[PDB]
Amino acid sequence: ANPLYHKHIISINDLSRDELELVLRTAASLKKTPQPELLKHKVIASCFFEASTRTRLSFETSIHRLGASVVGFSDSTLADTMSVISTYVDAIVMRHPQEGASRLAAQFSGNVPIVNAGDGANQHPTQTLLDLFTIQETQGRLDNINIAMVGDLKYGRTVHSLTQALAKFNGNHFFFIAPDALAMPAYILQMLEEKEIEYSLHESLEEVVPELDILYMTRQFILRSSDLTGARDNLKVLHPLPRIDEITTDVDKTPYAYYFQQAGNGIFARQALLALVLNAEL
Amino acid sequence: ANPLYHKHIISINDLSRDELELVLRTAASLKKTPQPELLKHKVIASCFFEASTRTRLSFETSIHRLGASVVGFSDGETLADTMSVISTYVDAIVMRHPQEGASRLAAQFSGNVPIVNAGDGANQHPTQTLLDLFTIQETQGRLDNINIAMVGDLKYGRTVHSLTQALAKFNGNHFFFIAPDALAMPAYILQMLEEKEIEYSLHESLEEVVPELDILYMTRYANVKAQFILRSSDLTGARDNLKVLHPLPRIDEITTDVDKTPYAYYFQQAGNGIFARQALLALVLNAELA
Amino acid sequence: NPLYHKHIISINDLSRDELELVLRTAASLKKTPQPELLKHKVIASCFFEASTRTRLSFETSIHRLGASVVGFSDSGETLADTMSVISTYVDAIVMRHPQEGASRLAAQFSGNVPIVNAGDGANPTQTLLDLFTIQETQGRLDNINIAMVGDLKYGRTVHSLTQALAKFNGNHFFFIAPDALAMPAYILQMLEEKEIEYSLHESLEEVVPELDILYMTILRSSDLTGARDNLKVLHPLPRIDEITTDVDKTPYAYYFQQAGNGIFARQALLALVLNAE
Repeated sequence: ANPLYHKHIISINDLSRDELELVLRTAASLKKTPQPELLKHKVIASCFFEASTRTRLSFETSIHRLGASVVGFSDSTLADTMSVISTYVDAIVMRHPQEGASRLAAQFSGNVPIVNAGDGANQHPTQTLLDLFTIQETQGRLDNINIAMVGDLKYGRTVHSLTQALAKFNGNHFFFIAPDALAMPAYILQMLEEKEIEYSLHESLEEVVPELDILYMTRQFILRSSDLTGARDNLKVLHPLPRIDEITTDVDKTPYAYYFQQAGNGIFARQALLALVLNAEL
Repeated sequence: ANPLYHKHIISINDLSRDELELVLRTAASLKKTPQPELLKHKVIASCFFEASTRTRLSFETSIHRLGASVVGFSDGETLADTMSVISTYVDAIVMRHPQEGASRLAAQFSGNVPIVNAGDGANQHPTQTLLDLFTIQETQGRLDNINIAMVGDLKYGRTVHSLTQALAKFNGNHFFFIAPDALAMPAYILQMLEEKEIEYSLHESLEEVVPELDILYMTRYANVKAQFILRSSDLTGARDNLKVLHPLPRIDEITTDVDKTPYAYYFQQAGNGIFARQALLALVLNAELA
Repeated sequence: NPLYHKHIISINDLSRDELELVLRTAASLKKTPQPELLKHKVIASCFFEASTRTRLSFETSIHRLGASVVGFSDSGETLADTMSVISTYVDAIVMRHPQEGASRLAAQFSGNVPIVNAGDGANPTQTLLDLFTIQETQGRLDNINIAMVGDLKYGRTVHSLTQALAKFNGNHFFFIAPDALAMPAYILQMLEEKEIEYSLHESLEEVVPELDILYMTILRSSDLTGARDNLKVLHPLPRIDEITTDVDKTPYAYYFQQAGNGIFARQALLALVLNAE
């Protein structure tokens, strides 16, 4: 069996480097050549105790694209609830407001795997996976990358996980651009230091745009098209979404915008995971 | 190569008479011979930004009847941005929004992922008009030479206006407008009818014209309800072919005793939404349709 | 088949023969699934009142037969007009509504589209799941010794299951409930008229050795010390304190399997309603 078979996917950290690369190869394959019947006859529950239209739609589309059916709730004793649901369905995609809830479901779901679509505000494994997949797709690699992370690096959910994931690769250089009150926390700088991974701090984008392979904008530090003069041809601008004012609309039609394509990649990342946890061979 | 392939469907007034007849011929064909695998392997987003259960269920049913999957929501970020993301996911988008205009939204997207307007901020609801048209055509055999009355609020319901505009692309139609003064069909509609030399007349009551009607279209205050409600007694002296239509819901405009008459066709009309909406989805997503 | 295009308003309206057909069908679908039986069918799931467990079970059942689902999970136009419209869209309607008699009202306006009642007002298809489970495990629905424990007064679950089992032969009911929560006199009257044996008790041990089935609605594993080998403990759920978690460990534990059996019992109902054979 592939190593993820009937494995609960709760945290991105619970995947080894080998496991990430597997998911990513699988996602690339599915994007290139769809398998509309891979999960035929499977029924997957979409349990969004917490509403999250964007993530739910992505997961449901992923499930349908693999030929499986979806039953669920789009908004709201868990132990027993999951002990019952798990008697009906082949997998459970869960989103819940309290961190630890997905793991709890997992303690009771038996051989039915739980795929976490978000557990509290920080743990979002498929967001990290789609971020990684997008960097891989656009740059051809996850090593030797110049990546900037801009905005709120203190309460930025997706950005801590992303940094930790990329830190497992070789030769990356992180450029952290944030207000002092919202700097990337110390424990993250600490691990980068201990892994001998290069990072640098800058007051703004202007000065480092020429160096970047990826500009990751978090939810003055607003990005506008004018700021992208001198960019590398391979530069991609990412944002986990939604954006409000941090990326002006004029960026959208430059060759560097890739936030919508990045969201679109969520389908492949999520299909790959569903495929791997439900099919022993692949 | 069909003219609606990879085209957004936003306002019914954007379709020519030829395009309207294509949609209707396609709807009639799907009513007679379903094609449950036509959109096999397609995923269609059902994006309802306000609850609109009847219209949403009709669209989702239509999608399934063609063999496609449905993803959606049945009830901040710009709408453009929401659709930019969803457009990367799905093959087509059904969109209902109580505030935003479907026209502005659609102008920003190519029709490679067609957007079908299920009702927007400007009150454009093209598939309501299509199903009304299909219902007149299938019960009367034609969309020309129809005597049609529109009764109730003719000022503020856009769907009665769009139906009038669409019917005015055909010949020999006679419109009977029955409304209180405060709710008169607008002058912008009457001027168009005169320009085209389309006959219309105003009446204070339904009872004056029932005998000559082919279609009685009832629209969706104490005085107004009081004297414009339709009862089965009102239908004595009617043509055999008369059909009573209503976009729904009817609360008080049509008494339940009309439901058993041979003329009641508002539920069948609603059922015709399935074929009109299937036809549209079929046409925007398939170049060739045989 | 006798349930073809019939409305299923009440499991209690079904005869012994019809119950047995639903149960044979259920057993057949559990053993050998028919994932395309209802291919190209569209079924409405109209949950006016939310009931997540029941709705998910019905929707899963629908997808397991290859049919599509449209509907709503919760939610002035008459119910009559709403159903007059929905019945023009779909092939069958599963509905749950807070008004007593809603599904029967709906059935008056749905033409030839069958209505399956998932619960009107004071509510249940739970009785089918219960029957199927007893049959599956006990190999029969006749000569069964069954104990119902808890609140027998307001427990419409036990009422409908008692009514259902009373359609079978030689069943023996052991009613265990607080004095004030007694199985109502009108139910006992029905058993007495049918010459169906029942007995009243104050406690659950002391009867365990005689049971084929123990139906809960205060148990512990210690209580089933001298249980019969074929015994099964059942509970419709959602449980709270009635059954302890150490009973989940026991080998007579069958409430989750019972719950999982909803899929087959509900698929069976829908298959029979929508297919001649």
